[PDB]
Amino acid sequence: SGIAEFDGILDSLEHSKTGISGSKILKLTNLSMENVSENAQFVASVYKYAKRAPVTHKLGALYILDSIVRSFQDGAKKNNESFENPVDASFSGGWCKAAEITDSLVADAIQHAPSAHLPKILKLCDIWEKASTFPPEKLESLRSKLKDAMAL
Repeated sequence: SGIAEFDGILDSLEHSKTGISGSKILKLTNLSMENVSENAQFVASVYKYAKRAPVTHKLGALYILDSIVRSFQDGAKKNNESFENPVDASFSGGWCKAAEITDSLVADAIQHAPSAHLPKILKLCDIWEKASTFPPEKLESLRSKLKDAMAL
């Protein structure tokens, strides 16, 4: 459908108690896959939501990022598109842009999220490793930062 609907769902999630919604994650993912030429708008809207969201909501924003990045990656494989040489207006472009904001969103969640949410981000690294979503060097950096943040 569109970016206006996507931003409207993010607005509703911002006002929710937990920021975690399986139904909203699926709706947001469909809107981004139905509008791939506008992937810069959808990726930028997730970045803006994650950064402004309450501290309790950073994990839910990472679940949105997770679903969207893996869906662009699936689309790219289907269309024989490379992550190393992405088509900006197509699935590989979206996969590349979502990768570009991942470090910032994980770092922001490390700084603000309740400590209980931090092992849940380690679980995303495992999902990404299994799906080969991000290069191992990126995943090692994220894992190291999360392990450091979990204190002891």
